[PDB]
Amino acid sequence: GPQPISRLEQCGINANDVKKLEEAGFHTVEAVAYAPKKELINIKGISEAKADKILAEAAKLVQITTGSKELDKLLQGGIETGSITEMFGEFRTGKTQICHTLAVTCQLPIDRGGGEGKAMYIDTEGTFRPERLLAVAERYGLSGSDVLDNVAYARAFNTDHQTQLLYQASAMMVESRYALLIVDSATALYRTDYSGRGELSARQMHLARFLRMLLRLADEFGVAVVITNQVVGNIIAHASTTRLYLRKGRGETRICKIYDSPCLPEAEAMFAINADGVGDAKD
DNA sequence: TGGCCGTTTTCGTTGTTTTTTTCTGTCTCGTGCCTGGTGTCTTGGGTGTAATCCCCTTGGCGGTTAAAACGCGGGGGACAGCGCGTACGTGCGTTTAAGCGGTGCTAGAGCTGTCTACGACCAATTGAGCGGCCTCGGCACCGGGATTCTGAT
Repeated sequence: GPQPISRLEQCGINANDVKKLEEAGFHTVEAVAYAPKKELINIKGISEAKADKILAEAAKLVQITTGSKELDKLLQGGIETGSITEMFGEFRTGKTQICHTLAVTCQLPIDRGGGEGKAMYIDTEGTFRPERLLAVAERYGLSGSDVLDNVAYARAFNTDHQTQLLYQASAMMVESRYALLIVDSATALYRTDYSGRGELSARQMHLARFLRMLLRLADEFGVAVVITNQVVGNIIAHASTTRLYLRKGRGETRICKIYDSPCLPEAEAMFAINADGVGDAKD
């Protein structure tokens, strides 16, 4: 399991540097331990000696239904909890709609295709609609009020705030059972904030660390990690376990394709976006 | 398809290198000679060697503290790019004097002879300078106040 980074402070790292590591997004001794010097050195106010002391002392201690049956079959029954699933597609393909649907379906009983856990929606694009969550809840006969009470929401204004919310998510996810973490327009802040060309490596490093934190949180809490990508990077490939390509069919009916999964076939399924739901295509 | 730029080549030229031919003076060999280098014998003093001593260099112990090492923020200086203008490179017509060859001449370089002033050397002398001892004041260090100076405002 995890080894929360608090224990690293008893090794004699000072607590301020541990706070800087938590701000960076390292929350376990496992997390600090299996990384090279440069990760800790790149943090502001950390020299090579402090990074070597951290690594040295760290080595001492150490299926959610989509609600579309065709899509569930495409996924062999739904998202695997504990792993990151990326859905990349054009704008208006229904990524946000799928997120809203899953934010409620996660709360469904496991026998009903849920995870019996609360949902987490981190929004960067303003598209969060509690009324859509209410619609999905009424679709499955779930209490809309309890759905909104079991979904904690916060809009990230920048990449630093986007990573900082993970610090609150890790501590908050310990007290209550969650099953779904949603990050909508996850890549948008890396394009709007970091727009220059010399700063590309900085946003790539921040994204890499963010993805590693996502995988860490997935393995730590056994929750589903959902991130949304606008396709107007090869780094996500090794990190994402299931890549879904979304494209528009005219009207409100969307085509979904699987474009990489080591376990799931590359395959396609047709679905629609209905007021209640993300739901099977009904010609 | 039109334009622009990179390139390649090609032709002109021209300055540099290479090949050939005449000469010449500069270099290689021969000769005669004489003086500087070699053999011999001599002395003596300079250098090699041996014993001794002591002083002064090396090594160690300990402390302690000033300086070295290290981290970090930042600012200012190194450096790259760009535009311009002017000073400098190139070429050409003119001229000036550098160079070469001849002729003249005389100051002074160079050699020789002579000799006298002067310096090596030596003995006796003695007083200046050196080794050693002692002391006091210029300077250095401490401390404290005054003044100056720098940078942010």
